[PDB]
Amino acid sequence: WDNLLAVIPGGSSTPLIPKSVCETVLMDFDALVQAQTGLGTAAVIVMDRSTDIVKAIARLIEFYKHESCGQCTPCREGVDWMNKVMARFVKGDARPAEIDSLWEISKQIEGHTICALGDGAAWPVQGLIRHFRPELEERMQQFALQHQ
Amino acid sequence: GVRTSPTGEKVTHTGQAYDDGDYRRVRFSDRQKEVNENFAIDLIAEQPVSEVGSRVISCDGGGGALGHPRVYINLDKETKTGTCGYCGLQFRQPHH
Amino acid sequence: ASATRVIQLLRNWASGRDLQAKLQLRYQEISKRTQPPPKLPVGPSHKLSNNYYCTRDGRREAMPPSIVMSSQEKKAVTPAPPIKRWELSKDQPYL
Amino acid sequence: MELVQVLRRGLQQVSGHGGLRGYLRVLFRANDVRVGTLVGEDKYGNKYYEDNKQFFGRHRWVIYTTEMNGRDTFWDVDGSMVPPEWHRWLHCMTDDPPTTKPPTARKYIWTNHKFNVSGTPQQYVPYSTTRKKIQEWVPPSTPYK
Ligand code: SF4
Ligand SMILES: [Zn+2]
Repeated sequence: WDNLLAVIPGGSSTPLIPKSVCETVLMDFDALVQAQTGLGTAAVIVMDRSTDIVKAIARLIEFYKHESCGQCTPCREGVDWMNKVMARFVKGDARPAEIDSLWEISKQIEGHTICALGDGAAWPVQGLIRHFRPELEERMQQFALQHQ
Repeated sequence: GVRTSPTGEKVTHTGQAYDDGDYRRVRFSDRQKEVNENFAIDLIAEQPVSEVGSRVISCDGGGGALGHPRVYINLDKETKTGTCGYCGLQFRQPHH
Repeated sequence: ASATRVIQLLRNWASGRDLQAKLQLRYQEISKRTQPPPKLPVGPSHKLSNNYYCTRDGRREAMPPSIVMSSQEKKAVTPAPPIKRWELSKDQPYL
Repeated sequence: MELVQVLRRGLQQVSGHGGLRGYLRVLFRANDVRVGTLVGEDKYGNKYYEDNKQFFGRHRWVIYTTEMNGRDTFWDVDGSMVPPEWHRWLHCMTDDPPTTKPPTARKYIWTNHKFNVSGTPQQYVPYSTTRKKIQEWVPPSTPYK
């Protein structure tokens, strides 16, 4: 259990949760709702300390971009934009301001789409930011120092 | 290239040349019909078509702020070469 | 387009001031006509987040004029408190 | 003392301008006798001098060419005889003369700086640069009727 980095409780739609919360969390809808996530489909996805959380979340966003039906504007254009932003984030090709920019984009996607796929693509980004902002910041700093 | 109409008047790049039975030519005698020899229609033709190795390519006209607004051309049709709508430069996928 | 010393004394005496110190001809003190390229700054709204135009809108937060009386003890008031008398300039009161 | 040096450099004025003949040449042509370092010369013949000691406005100047584009300019000269590359340096819009910094070259740029073509039969006559809008019926040739 010490080697656990993060847990995705109920599939890609549900935001991830860090090990500190994973210590004591009941697996009902309401308990995970209080944990700033959702039960979803009870799809436990555990990621150890040897996991690039940025890479995994970017892969999830890529999946959502590849699965968007493209009907409404927020999912057709927004999800692809989040995919590009996360692709830059994985290599740390950004600056601290684009983290807040990504949060704002995810909020703009939320509650503005025809179906819930837009929210299911925005939630992983929100969870990743909320629980691993320092990781993104440090990766970006490493890329900045390497590109000197 | 600038060429001569049967009357003697040089045609401009816009294909403008006063008719023989047109009195307006009176203005040009003892003067010259101001025309620009450097025709943009020809000058853009011999510019080589760049073999871009990507599906889409961005053109700004060269010089950044000195050029035109940056636009993205989709190089997918193998039967034609993508041409920027601002400067006329062509692009083509490397034989697809 | 430099005057000799003998002439400078005549100009200075005829005017009563040191003209050579402050001349009306620019010789070399001017800024060089070729200058390094500038890097202009950005405004206060070049932010990548929390930059919604709803907050920064200037035209859309102008309400129609407010009517205070229409045709369809109470102390007398004034458009503004009366002006306060100007004071003499301590730098140079009387010219 | 300064009187003697002042009288002296008036002789450097005639010495610099190729002797007395050139002295009256520049005096009668450019109305000045002041000398200056030869900054450069253009293909049309105008000579381009500069003297940073002069006050701002007369630190740079031109002696125009005697002949340009089939026109005697020994006595009559104008401000349009300046080639475009050097018009920047002359008007104090830059400190880089074309000799040191030459302007970028391109095909469409002219190679013979025509002066003001007003008056001469090489004037500019405005005319419509567009074709016709309404066409005619061009009646047929057969008598028929
Ligand atoms: S949010 Fe749903 S409806 Fe809108 S484009 Fe995406 S999949 Fe289609
Ligand atoms: Zn272009």
